[PDB]
Amino acid sequence: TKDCPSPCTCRALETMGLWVDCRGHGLTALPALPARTRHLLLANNSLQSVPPGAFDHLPQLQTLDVTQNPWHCDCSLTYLRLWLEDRTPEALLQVRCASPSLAAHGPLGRLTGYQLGSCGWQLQASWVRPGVLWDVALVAVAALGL
Amino acid sequence: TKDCPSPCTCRALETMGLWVDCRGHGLTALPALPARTRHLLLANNSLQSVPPGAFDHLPQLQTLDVTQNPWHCDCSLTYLRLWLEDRTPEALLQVRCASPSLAAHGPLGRLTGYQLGSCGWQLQA
Amino acid sequence: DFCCLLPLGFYVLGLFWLLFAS
Amino acid sequence: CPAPCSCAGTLVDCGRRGLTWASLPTAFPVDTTELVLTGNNLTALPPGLLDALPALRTAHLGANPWRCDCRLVPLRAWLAGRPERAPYRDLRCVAPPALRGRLLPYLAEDELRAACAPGPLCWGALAAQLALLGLGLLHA
Amino acid sequence: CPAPCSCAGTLVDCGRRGLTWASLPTAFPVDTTELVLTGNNLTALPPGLLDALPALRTAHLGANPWRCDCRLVPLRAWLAGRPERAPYRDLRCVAPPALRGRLLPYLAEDELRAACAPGPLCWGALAAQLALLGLGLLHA
Amino acid sequence: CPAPCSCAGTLVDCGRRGLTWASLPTAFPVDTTELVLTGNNLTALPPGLLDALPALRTAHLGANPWRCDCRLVPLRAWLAGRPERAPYRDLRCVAPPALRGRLLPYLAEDELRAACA
Amino acid sequence: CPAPCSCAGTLVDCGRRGLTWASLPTAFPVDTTELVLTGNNLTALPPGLLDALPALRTAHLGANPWRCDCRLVPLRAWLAGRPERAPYRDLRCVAPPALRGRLLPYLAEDELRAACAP
Ligand SMILES: *[C@@H]1O[C@H](CO)[C@@H](O[C@@H]2O[C@H](CO)[C@@H](O[C@@H]3O[C@H](CO)[C@@H](O)[C@H](O)[C@@H]3O)[C@H](O)[C@H]2NC(C)=O)[C@H](O)[C@H]1NC(C)=O
Ligand SMILES: *[C@@H]1O[C@H](CO)[C@@H](O[C@@H]2O[C@H](CO)[C@@H](O[C@@H]3O[C@H](CO)[C@@H](O)[C@H](O)[C@@H]3O)[C@H](O)[C@H]2NC(C)=O)[C@H](O)[C@H]1NC(C)=O
Ligand SMILES: *[C@@H]1O[C@H](CO)[C@@H](O[C@@H]2O[C@H](CO)[C@@H](O)[C@H](O)[C@H]2NC(C)=O)[C@H](O)[C@H]1NC(C)=O
Ligand SMILES: *[C@@H]1O[C@H](CO)[C@@H](O[C@@H]2O[C@H](CO)[C@@H](O)[C@H](O)[C@H]2NC(C)=O)[C@H](O)[C@H]1NC(C)=O
Ligand SMILES: *[C@@H]1O[C@H](CO)[C@@H](O[C@@H]2O[C@H](CO)[C@@H](O)[C@H](O)[C@H]2NC(C)=O)[C@H](O)[C@H]1NC(C)=O
Ligand SMILES: *[C@@H]1O[C@H](CO)[C@@H](O[C@@H]2O[C@H](CO)[C@@H](O)[C@H](O)[C@H]2NC(C)=O)[C@H](O)[C@H]1NC(C)=O
Repeated sequence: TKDCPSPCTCRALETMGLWVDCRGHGLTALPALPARTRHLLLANNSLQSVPPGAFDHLPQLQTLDVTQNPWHCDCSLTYLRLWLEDRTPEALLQVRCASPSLAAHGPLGRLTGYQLGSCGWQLQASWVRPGVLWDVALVAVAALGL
Repeated sequence: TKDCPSPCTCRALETMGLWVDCRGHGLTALPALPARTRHLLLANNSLQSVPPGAFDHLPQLQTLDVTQNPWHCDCSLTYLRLWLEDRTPEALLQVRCASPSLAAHGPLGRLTGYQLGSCGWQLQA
Repeated sequence: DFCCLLPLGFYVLGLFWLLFAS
Repeated sequence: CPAPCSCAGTLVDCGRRGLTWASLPTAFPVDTTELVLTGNNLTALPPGLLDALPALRTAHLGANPWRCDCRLVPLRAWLAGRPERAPYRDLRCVAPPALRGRLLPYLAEDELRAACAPGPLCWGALAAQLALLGLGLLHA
Repeated sequence: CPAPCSCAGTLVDCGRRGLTWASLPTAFPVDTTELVLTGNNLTALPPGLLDALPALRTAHLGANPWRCDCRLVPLRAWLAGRPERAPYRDLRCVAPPALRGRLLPYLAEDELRAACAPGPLCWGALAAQLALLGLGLLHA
Repeated sequence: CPAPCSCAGTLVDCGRRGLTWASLPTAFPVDTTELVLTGNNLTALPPGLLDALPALRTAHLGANPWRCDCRLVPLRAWLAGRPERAPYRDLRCVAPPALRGRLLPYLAEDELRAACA
Repeated sequence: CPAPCSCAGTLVDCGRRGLTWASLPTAFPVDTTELVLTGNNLTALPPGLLDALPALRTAHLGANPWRCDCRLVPLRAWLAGRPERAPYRDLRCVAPPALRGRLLPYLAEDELRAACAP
């Protein structure tokens, strides 16, 4: 009963853990990666965007080859970017995001804040947080029976 | 039986190791440091050269102050240099060798091979 | 909850003044 | 580039000439990469000024009397979403006195809003609530 | 150095001593270059602490029950502006349950801001709003 | 890739299997980027093995009985020219008795040549 | 700078003109910091030549026909005693046939002495 992902080829090295290969399988979402994968290659797939916290439960992961993928680089891709910059900085010079067409003109690392999904603090305008919605209703009661 | 070196002070932190203050005692040879030293400060001293292998039996060493010392930078000092290239590289820019006068012209890092006691292979016949 | 607790007594208080009005 | 600024290539200089909020240019060119705004009297930045520049790599905002309050929430809101963090390591505050010398990229919302509110704390909906409860008392 | 902690030269050590949010010393020494806080009860760090120590090189913050919400934003920002990122790979969110078991340095500011729910947290007073409108209808 | 030890993808795992100088494979694949040799009997790596692998990033080389003389100069020179220096802090000599327990990366070439003439 | 060589301020350039043991200048002036000898016919450097420059910082030696035998020993001996290793990672032998393209800084005295005497 191996913990190997079904559309993936995984091998166990005695002094190097679990090495999984999912290149060319046409994946769209991350498969069920076991709990002891130390290397993980996903190059040349159809991956769109990694779900946040996907690798947060895999302590031993140390190498991540993710180049040549159709990444939809937006806010949801932050988890990937901050991962690479924390573990494999050089990979930021070779991984590229496919969409939007504005951001598909270079590697992920050398992108300005605007073209890299320009979302830091989402300062939504003060017309929500339904005090305001009811506040106006409040003054409506003012016009009712004063 | 504390293992503190006699001309030095030692502070034992609960989860940071041993902080051994030996600054300003006017030493000329390294004291017999305990086997579990983590932090070591050796400024304000008059050290001439650290013998090779001094830090080789101290696995947990993480900081080492080498400034305020008149090193005689020659072949025997290479070991120290190599250590400072592997743990605290920035310290290369603030340690100077006092003698000879030929080599006392800047920090240890910005020194050419010749002024650093240019000994690679000592070919003799 | 808490940050509405300070006006929690206040909605009900002006509300009860309106109840007095009715 | 506007008259107060100087556009050299893809770089724009708008600093050291004491620009204030009133005399700050309303908009900047699209293609600018680096913008230095050092040595002016900029109290805070207008909303949506630095978020509309697609090619902005590094912006220099040091040596200015930044006033961290409600009106500075916009600029800080733009600081979090930046890949590079080197040229923002030493941005300082000059007012209010309660937050003197506070490093700009390490500011929380509540700290910035405390000076924003003249003193009606915890007013997520309280602002109109006080007025309308008083108004209902005024009716009957 | 503060009494609850243990100072040695430049280093300060405050680990494994049941240190809480309100028991943190107001201001650590300015010269400090390494502070440890492993194995404590710190839910978040107070603002203005980590930015008052310009000489800090590393800080140990693991093995603590970090509540990942708006109050933790000051820490996370400080986590971004560090050249070396070795000892920050084991900072997990103990709470809220929406972000159970997430590594802190990879948390964007979107997740932390949403935790201190501007809407969902407050409205035990949604019924209060309904009561305002209903008894205004009563008057009307 | 070399028969007498494990090999997966671009990594080779030759450790913890009692490899010696005579039994060591003659050469490794050109594209390898990791060579773990922990827990072996390598006295000193045969010359021309660490320069035939231009893609090698890290090579785990601890827990081995290294003998420090003329035969170990290629490995020391290889260690000198490497950007990262993390897994190279526990490489200790075993022979000769003159250089017992000497940390390899902090050795000049002269001490290595001393045990040779 | 000597007639075969060229001197640009503190720097001295002598490459891309096919220098050899006969064409190698007797010495260099003592104030230079960086010298380059790429793209010549230098089989080996004579002893006491590179280590006669007090201020030498980087000495490029790439793209030259370095034959590694006895005569190369004074060069490798000099290369060990350097504080930098960046500009010395792409030097390769060309002869004898036993050492086609072995890296120069990672060579052993035993090999350079074994391919020398019968
Ligand atoms: C650390 O280094 C400092 C200098 O970098 C040294 O401290 C020096 O200590 C001596 C005596 O301990 C001071 O000498 C003074 O001389 C006057 C002359 O009248 C006398 O009145 C004083 O009582 C004192 O003896 C000297 O001023 C002081 N240096 C400085 C710059 O103030 C020493 O090498 C180290 N300090 C230690 C080991 O405490
Ligand atoms: C923005 O900050 C700068 C930095 O101080 C201010 O520049 C200074 O402004 C004062 C006016 O408040 C100038 O004082 C004037 O000096 C002249 C002599 O040059 C004197 O004849 C006048 O009676 C007046 O006192 C001061 O010179 C000037 N500093 C420099 C270096 O020129 C600037 O005013 C600030 N912008 C504001 C407040 O809108
Ligand atoms: C890139 O991925 C594709 C599938 O996503 C790989 O599939 C190849 O497809 C061609 C076309 O039918 C076949 O001839 C090959 O035999 C397939 N190879 C494999 C391994 O599946 C393709 O190989 C991948 N390319 C690279 C360079 O890895
Ligand atoms: C944080 O403080 C609480 C106290 O409120 C600690 O909880 C105690 O844990 C010990 C053993 O784990 C129990 O014997 C006590 O009964 C607990 N206290 C209470 C009031 O029940 C908790 O251990 C502290 N956190 C850390 C990391 O030490
Ligand atoms: C290589 O080293 C290993 C240990 O590191 C040697 O293993 C020992 O072998 C002898 C007999 O050959 C046994 O009696 C020991 O019990 C073994 N040691 C262990 C820890 O199992 C091995 O012999 C060495 N290789 C050679 C050729 O001698
Ligand atoms: C130094 O080396 C160069 C090239 O390595 C030699 O140039 C060659 O000279 C021969 C005879 O003149 C020509 O047939 C070749 O075509 C030349 N090489 C090239 C690449 O054009 C040069 O002769 C050597 N110096 C000496 C003195 O022999």
